[PDB]
Amino acid sequence: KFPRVKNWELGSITYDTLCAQSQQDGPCTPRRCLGSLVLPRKPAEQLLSQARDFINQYYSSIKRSGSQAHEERLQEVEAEVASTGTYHLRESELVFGAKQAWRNAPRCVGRIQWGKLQVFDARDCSSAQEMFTYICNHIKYATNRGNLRSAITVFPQRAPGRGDFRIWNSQLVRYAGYRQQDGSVRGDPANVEITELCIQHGWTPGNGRFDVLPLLLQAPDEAPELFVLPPELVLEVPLEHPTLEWFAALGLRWYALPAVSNMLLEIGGLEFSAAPFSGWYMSTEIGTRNLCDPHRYNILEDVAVCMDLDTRTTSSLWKDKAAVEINLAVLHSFQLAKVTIVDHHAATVSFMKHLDNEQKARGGCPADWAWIVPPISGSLTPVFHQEMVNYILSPAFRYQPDPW
Amino acid sequence: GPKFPRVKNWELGSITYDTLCAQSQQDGPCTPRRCLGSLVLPRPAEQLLSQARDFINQYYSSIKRSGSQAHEERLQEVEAEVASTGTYHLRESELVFGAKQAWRNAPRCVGRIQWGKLQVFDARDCSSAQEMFTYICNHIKYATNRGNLRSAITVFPQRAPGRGDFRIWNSQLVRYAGYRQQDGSVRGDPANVEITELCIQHGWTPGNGRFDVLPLLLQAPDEAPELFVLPPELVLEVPLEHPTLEWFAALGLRWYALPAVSNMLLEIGGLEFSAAPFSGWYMSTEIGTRNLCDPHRYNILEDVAVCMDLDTRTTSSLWKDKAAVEINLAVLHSFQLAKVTIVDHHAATVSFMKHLDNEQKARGGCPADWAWIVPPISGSLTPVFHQEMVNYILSPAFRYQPDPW
Ligand code: HEM
Ligand code: HEM
Ligand SMILES: Cc1cc(N)nc(COC[C@@H]2C[C@@H](OCc3cc(C)cc(N)n3)CN2)c1
Ligand SMILES: Cc1cc(N)nc(COC[C@@H]2C[C@@H](OCc3cc(C)cc(N)n3)CN2)c1
Ligand SMILES: C[C@H](O)[C@H](O)[C@H]1CNc2nc(N)[nH]c(=O)c2N1
Ligand SMILES: C[C@H](O)[C@H](O)[C@H]1CNc2nc(N)[nH]c(=O)c2N1
Ligand SMILES: [Zn+2]
Repeated sequence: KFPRVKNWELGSITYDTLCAQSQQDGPCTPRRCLGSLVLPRKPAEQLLSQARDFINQYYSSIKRSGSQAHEERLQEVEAEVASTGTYHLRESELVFGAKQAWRNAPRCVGRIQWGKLQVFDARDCSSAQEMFTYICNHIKYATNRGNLRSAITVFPQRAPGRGDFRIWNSQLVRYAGYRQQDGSVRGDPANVEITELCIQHGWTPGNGRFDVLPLLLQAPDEAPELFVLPPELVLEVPLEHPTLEWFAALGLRWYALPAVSNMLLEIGGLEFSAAPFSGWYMSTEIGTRNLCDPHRYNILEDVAVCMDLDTRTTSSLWKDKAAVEINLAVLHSFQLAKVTIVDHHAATVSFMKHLDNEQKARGGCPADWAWIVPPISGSLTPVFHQEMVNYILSPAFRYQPDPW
Repeated sequence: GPKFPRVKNWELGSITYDTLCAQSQQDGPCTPRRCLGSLVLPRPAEQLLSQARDFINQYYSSIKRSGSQAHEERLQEVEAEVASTGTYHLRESELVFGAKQAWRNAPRCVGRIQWGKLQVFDARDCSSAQEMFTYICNHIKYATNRGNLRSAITVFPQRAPGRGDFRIWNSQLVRYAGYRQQDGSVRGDPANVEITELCIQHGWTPGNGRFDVLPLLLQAPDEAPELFVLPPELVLEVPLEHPTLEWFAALGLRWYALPAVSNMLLEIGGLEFSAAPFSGWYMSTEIGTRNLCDPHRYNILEDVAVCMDLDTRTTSSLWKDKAAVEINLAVLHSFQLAKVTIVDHHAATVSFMKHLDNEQKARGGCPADWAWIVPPISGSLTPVFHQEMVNYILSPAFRYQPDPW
């Protein structure tokens, strides 16, 4: 019933009682574990239950649980669903759901910050045009000249009649990927499809490796519309190396703001199909995955040749050496440009602190080991040695289909 | 789609479905409500017979004589034997087959491309702790082969009704002492603190180095275990040096050549081999990253970063990453120089991808534990980081088993 959970470095044991609050099945069965899969294979009575449970969550969180205001709020929601099929959240309830969805996210190592989230209410949005204004204000706020501040902006919820509000881009800042005659890619290979969708809805493309993409924003049942982000709003960091001089000449750079924009926010049964959120980068996201993945910018080889390493054989560990400097370069450059970054040691240490905090607060913390453990130097970080239970709690961020 | 797990590689964009998982006869620890895949250890006449029949079925499949007269006579032979004894016995070639299949089935092993090349020593005639020792010594000699390492397993008698087990108390054939100090620290390998203390309690005269090879504690049925010292010439060790950091040799770090797991249970067709030590060759990250750099193992990262002159006061210098890479290069360099088989985490994972593809064609999938397959340094620099994996238990298997004491 309740899983024993051991840290292998310290020999300490806890018991997860929180997982008993899960009400959504993940992918695993007793016959086989599917925990390393990235995606899943994927009614008034049931909306009422999710809503009840979430309002309960809310009033508990403000300690007014059971009181008059709590009863009256449960009545409003019920009366509203029975009549209309749906309901709406109060701004304060929303703010709480957003924080909580972040707190519940098993794949996020940055959760120590969960209580500090600026929530922009954009539920009074009726056009791609308005979406764009809200998106620009979010970016300005979040960026704050390099002093990054966590933020979410919440667009109008999904409804029975109509199409969704959608940001088509997976992130608010993305570099173009250009498919070439010879089938190779200029720019970021991850963004091939979105680059092409932009061109098709009328974008004049560049030809660089680091061209910031426009936004395709979709108001309900309408064609998506194209919006260019003003260049001065997209803070970028040119990459250099503390001791390696040539490195700067590789012309590498990355943007400051990691802002997820294709994920669905679910609160109390209500669904928010456009609810972009941002914090700040952990350097291994840029240094290791975005620049070193073979199906990304794939720069290892370039770098190692520049370092004059023996590229001929795996056992010289040239890949491990190059990766280490590229990560160092990212940290150096962000520090130099006074933009917020966290290294993977600092981040995982504070994740451990968060795990402890959550054990005392809620009796557990849903966590996805494969995603929490950094993509270089796993066992050198404390999370490697930590056993973790993965389950789904609501409020949640979920994946959702692409709108095309 | 088919109703079998869809499995994706996010580097190459390629897709497969694991149908082999259908053959699983045993529940792991996960449920629809929570995944427990990161946990290291999560918590009879008719049962035996049906496990047996299934294994015999596998054997006869594997020789392409499935449904034959020799198949139905073997089945009949097996049930007769249980009917009159409560147990049964494997033919020689059956044990060979099932030992290989147990390796083949091991979700945590990245070295499985090698699974068809296992020397199987049959030691089911063994009858004393002294004889266990001779067998083990022969195993080590053969497996070691002056540094040209060869995979091997030695199989001692299976569990019997009421009669006591054969047990190797040590967790590996080669293990370094861990001495608990008066200041509360540990000299040597802290992983081996309990076994060192049991060795002394059973009459071993301990040393006081960081790298004292432990003696073997060997248990024959219903007997207290007996102590045997390995002759130093049988235990091949590699002194560690670095190709360019001249001072690294001065640290006096060393590791042994032969990784030989001695405390796991080999289960075949319901039969349980409580002593069945097996060995291969190391992947370099086991030594240089885990055994040397784990904070609860040798913990040498700081010391090495100091020697390298790194800024150890700030996480953001990546001093931990830089030192681990060098310790890892030193392991590879030194094994190479000493002509002792070893494989780096790149070569190994590449070959595990080849193995996945072979197994896809051969069996329709491959049970694999992603957290153990991905190496503990440079994870996403290896092709297996990007490969989804399905984890499940197939038999024959190696399982963990309660410590004999
Ligand atoms: C405050 C600084 C933060 C840091 C350092 C951080 C760190 C990370 C990292 C490293 C990942 C894995 C990313 C990847 O591999 O692509 C991640 C995932 C995630 N984070 Fe954060 N995070 C932060 C803030 C936030 C915020 C503000 C939210 C939402 C309000 C959030 C929600 C999520 C979610 C839902 C995922 C899973 C994404 C997915 O499934 O693709 N994080 N976080
Ligand atoms: C041929 C060279 C081999 C290599 C490079 C290799 C590689 C590995 C590695 C790196 C591990 C993880 C070790 C750890 O983190 O504790 C492992 C685990 C394992 N291997 Fe191998 N292996 C090899 C041969 C073998 C052989 C010959 C067998 C048995 C016949 C075997 C069976 C196992 C089992 C059962 C595990 C899991 C052990 C556990 O859960 O503690 N491997 N293998
Ligand atoms: C808030 C935040 C902070 C921070 N430091 N980093 C992030 C990174 O965002 C995570 C994104 C979400 C994931 O993308 C969604 C996705 C899923 C799948 C299956 C495919 C695909 N192309 N894209 C992969 N990385 C987000
Ligand atoms: C055969 C082989 C080759 C190779 N390159 N590497 C290996 C590594 O062996 C795996 C080790 C031994 C295992 O010990 C398991 C164990 C230990 C203890 C103290 C108790 C227990 N129940 N089970 C875990 N990791 C084995
Ligand atoms: C296939 C595997 O699950 C996939 O590569 C995962 C592994 N761990 C990850 N971890 C993080 N943080 N982000 C990722 O994109 C991935 N990818
Ligand atoms: C908690 C976690 O499961 C544990 O640290 C695992 C992670 N992956 C591993 N992988 C291997 N190969 N060996 C190990 O000992 C571990 N330890
Ligand atoms: Zn699972």
